[PDB]
Amino acid sequence: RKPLPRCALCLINMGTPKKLAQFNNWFTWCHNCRHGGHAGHMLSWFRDHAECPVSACTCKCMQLD
Amino acid sequence: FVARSIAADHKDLIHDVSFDFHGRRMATCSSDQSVKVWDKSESGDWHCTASWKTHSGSVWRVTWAHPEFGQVLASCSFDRTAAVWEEIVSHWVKRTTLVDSRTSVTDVKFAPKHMGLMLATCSADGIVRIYEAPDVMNLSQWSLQHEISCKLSCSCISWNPSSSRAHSPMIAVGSDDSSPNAMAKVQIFEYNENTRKYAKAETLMTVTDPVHDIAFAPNLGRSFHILAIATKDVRIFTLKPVRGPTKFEIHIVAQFDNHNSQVWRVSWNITGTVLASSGDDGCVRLWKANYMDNWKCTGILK
Amino acid sequence: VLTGRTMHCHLDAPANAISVCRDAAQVVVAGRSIFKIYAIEEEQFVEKLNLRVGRKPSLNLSCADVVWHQMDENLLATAATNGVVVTWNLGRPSRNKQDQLFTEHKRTVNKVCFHPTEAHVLLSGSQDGFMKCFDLRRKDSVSTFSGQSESVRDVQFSIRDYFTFASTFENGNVQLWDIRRPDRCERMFTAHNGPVFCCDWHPEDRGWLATGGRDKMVKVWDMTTHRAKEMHCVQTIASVARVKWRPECRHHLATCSMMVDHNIYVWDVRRPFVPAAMFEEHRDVTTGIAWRHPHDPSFLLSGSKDSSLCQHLFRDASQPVERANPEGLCYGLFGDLAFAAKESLVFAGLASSALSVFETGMRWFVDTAERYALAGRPLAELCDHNAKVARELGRNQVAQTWTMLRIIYCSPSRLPPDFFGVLVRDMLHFYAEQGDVQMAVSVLIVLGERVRKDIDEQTQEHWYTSYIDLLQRFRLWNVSNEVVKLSTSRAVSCLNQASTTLHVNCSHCKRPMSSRGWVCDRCHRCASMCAVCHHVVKGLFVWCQGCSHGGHLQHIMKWLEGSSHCPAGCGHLCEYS
Ligand SMILES: [Zn+2]
Ligand SMILES: [Zn+2]
Ligand SMILES: [Zn+2]
Ligand SMILES: [Zn+2]
Ligand SMILES: [Zn+2]
Ligand SMILES: [Zn+2]
Ligand SMILES: [Zn+2]
Repeated sequence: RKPLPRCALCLINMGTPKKLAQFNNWFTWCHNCRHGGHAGHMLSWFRDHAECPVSACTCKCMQLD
Repeated sequence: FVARSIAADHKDLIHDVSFDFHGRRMATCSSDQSVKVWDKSESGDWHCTASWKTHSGSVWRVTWAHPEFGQVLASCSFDRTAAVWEEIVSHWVKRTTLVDSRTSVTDVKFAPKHMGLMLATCSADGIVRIYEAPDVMNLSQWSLQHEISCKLSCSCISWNPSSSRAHSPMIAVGSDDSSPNAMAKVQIFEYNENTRKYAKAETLMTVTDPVHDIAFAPNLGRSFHILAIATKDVRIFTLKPVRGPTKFEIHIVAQFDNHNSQVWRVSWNITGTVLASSGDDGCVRLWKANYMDNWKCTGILK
Repeated sequence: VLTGRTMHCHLDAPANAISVCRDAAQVVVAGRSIFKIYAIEEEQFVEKLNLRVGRKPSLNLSCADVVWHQMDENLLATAATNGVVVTWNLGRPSRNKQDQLFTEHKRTVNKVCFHPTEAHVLLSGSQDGFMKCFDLRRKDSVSTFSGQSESVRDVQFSIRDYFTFASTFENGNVQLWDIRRPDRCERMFTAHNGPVFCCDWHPEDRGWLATGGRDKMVKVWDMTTHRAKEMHCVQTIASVARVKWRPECRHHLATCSMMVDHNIYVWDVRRPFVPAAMFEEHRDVTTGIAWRHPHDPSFLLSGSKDSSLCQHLFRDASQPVERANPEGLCYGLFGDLAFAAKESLVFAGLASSALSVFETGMRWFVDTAERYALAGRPLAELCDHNAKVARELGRNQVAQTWTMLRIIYCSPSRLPPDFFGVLVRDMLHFYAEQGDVQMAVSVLIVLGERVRKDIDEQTQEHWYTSYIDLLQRFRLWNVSNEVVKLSTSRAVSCLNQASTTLHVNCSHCKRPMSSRGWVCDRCHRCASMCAVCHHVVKGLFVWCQGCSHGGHLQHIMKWLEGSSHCPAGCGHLCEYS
């Protein structure tokens, strides 16, 4: 009964329980730097930019793959 | 403006309506001991997606919370209790119950997010309380730190939403007892970080009539605080800091009596520039200002 | 009619019951450790004759219920805890006015009753739950009655009838009896979810019976029809002990509580959610309440455990109805303004309201947020782009502001260098005062070190936090994170570095993998593989919390749009339905 990591964009902690669990609330993390976020938010952010949302990062966590 | 009347379907008078943080949901309470939650769709239809009995007496107010702590609500009622409700993965479950109250409970309001999950409650005997919840993931454990008495009988409370570091937490309370006396009816309580105790800061002694509702104004970058008080006429004050409890510089900026009745409720907008009053004539006015600090009118909307 | 004023007097011991005469001048009060009578006076009530004669206490001294006979003023009845019923004859010259002593009951006797017309009928029950009847002709009074339930609480005669009375039982059922047929039951039903503490009849109607329970409920029952029915449902803030009905008012009731609550409440059936009248004179628990006159709704008689007897007048009630705010208000983010008010201000025509969301204003905020340029170009083009963004929206002063900044700081026997700094600072402060925290932050970010060394550090945090909160209200996430990335203050930057790094594992060996790399240190396997493309995932990696299967962000999103099955083939309905 202790919090899980929080999204880097919406700043609200993750979690998952007629779709009771939509795709946009699934976990996601860059495998090279391990900076997580939601699904919808990250798919939104990584369209106009190319850099990790968390500050002081240098990874380009879409162009790697 | 335009009207979009909605069938609330309440057997008793509606006593409060409150909006959520994002502005998409809605909460209503009534003397029929029921609280309803309304959602809206892309088609602009307000439909109720929740209804349940919450107390054993008339329910006065209901307020929302920041959605960083989840979907949390609060309530106050005539049966001398206050409860906190939670939405879970879809009905609402009672999480706690505040019982320590000699007389009826009038108002309950939350606190700004930057200082945690706090609750303030006022009663009809004179005492006001401030609770807390140290673990934000265990909402069935509330502690009681402060307990302030304010002589007269309380009827309304309001926090200060200022998030500046230089502004100390401060809460203002006003009475609504109409006796043949002439005492002050609005008081301000600050909080000194050293003694770790709330204390009186200033009192507006120019108010000798009952007060029904008070409401601060969102700060959003200003260097002073603006307060609105609802009485036989609508009043607006301004307090500035100068340079122990802080001593302000109290002024006045408005005194309007375009209602020919007694004002009941006041409220501000999101930015903090337009007020919205409501009296016994059923007319909701709005009051803006100009660059010459003269407060004008902008609506007779009814 | 009866005349007087509200007044109180102090007794010596707490009282548990009270009774009054038909003359409405002397009140008789009984208790566990007190027994006396008082004569009511318009100036001040005075005692008439106490019943505590003789220093020797008895098992019948602790009287729980007292009743004044409705036929003769010389007869009084007492119910004791020792299962003994002691009648009193006021005409006896001796101080001990006892007339008949009777001790059939073993448990504590709860209630007693007098026949409205007959002068020799008394009906009492004990805590033993067996119902027993009485005769005052000194004949064979033994007609005891089979309750067949828990302990009896209250029994009252029907004034309209002659041989019918009510009986309530702690099991949760109310049984209506008859006295001509002592063999079989007439009427039985379940009234409350728990014990029933009172039951009264209608002084005018012949088919109205209201019973109160421990579940904070008072309901009215009708016996006219062949089936019992309920019309009224009045909710109280505490349990109800006994109910008295207002004479000459068919739609008024009076109730009192026994724990927690101490006030006296008056209710109307047509308004089952709000009280008609209520008094706060008493301090302790109100215990014995009765109407002074069977036709005068003016004066009320009441008593409590605080050893005092008080009288109240109807016009002196404190009215909460006259101190209730009838309307509500609330603003909104988009500009809407809900508003509800009493119907009459916009038997009774004012028992409702009408929600009315007065819709139709801040589209200049999100539009400017979505296209402002803050980094990625040198200063001149950044200023020009924002000037155009302001221009098309119609805001001119902002456009000249941006253009003057471009002029003020780009591409200059000249002006002194630090000439315009004060004006820049004042412009920022002025923009902050009006509440336009959107332009201040943008100018701060665009300029940077050329202005960051002139504004106090506690003000910048205020501006940044207010702007971020406003943006998060409208759900503009990318812009908010963009601000958090290039904030000028260290406090704002470290906002997104608070528990935003995950730790991963390897489901084969359960060991935790290191930070950089895609191979396992023990299995020598590739723990990250796409369930669809069967390649190595080095970048983003989606996941599921029901079966721990996932892969590339776009592959799973594309496949799962059509099918609702886990790609790995584990028969799990990922993302339910
Ligand atoms: Zn998110
Ligand atoms: Zn990375
Ligand atoms: Zn990263
Ligand atoms: Zn392994
Ligand atoms: Zn793949
Ligand atoms: Zn699976
Ligand atoms: Zn799954």
